[PDB]
Amino acid sequence: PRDYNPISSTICHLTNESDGHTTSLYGIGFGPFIITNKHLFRRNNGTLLVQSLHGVFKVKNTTTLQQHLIDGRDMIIIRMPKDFPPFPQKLKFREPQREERICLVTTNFQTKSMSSMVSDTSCTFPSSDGIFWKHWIQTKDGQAGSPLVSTRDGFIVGIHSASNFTNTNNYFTSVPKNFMELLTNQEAQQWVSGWRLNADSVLWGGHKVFMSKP
Amino acid sequence: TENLYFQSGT
Repeated sequence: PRDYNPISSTICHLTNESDGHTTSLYGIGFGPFIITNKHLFRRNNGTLLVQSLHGVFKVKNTTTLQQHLIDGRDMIIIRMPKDFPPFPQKLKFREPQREERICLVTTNFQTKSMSSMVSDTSCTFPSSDGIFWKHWIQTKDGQAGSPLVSTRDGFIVGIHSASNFTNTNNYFTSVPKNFMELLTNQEAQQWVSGWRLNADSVLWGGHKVFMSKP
Repeated sequence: TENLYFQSGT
């Protein structure tokens, strides 16, 4: 059986606290970066609580956090502060392929305990563009950002993003082409900051997506 | 395509 701990051990729980509101979800640590959902920044005027197996790190001002936005996708790369303990760089990413067999790798943090698991294997296919890919692995609210991994080679091919109103269809955001290069080539990095959304609804990958279930 | 909602937490 494949060992997914090398993946689950890099998962971080993120809590964006701004203007009296909070958005919480998961991310994937890699070197000085944290890969996570773009909607984490529905707001960007507060603090970012980052929890991983290394401990709890808090960013005091999110507005100065350097970010790399992935065109058209619910994915963003965050460059953590210089004094943020770096994650390993063994993780592998790639675009989902036709006939991918996938599983969801998750991690959960409690006050006196913690746990991680890998779901059973299931199938998936592109929704229109391929920005979002449909899947049916059970996902609870709050698990956005959790990695979807290929059963074939252990590569991460996307991060969970959303579900339809009846939770019968789930959707993950696919890793874009040349993603690995993006992580290991500063020249390919487009660092910006202060970016935030202004609406409770967005139109990405051919779907209208709300920040929360109406 | 059906409308969706991000499964981020509170």
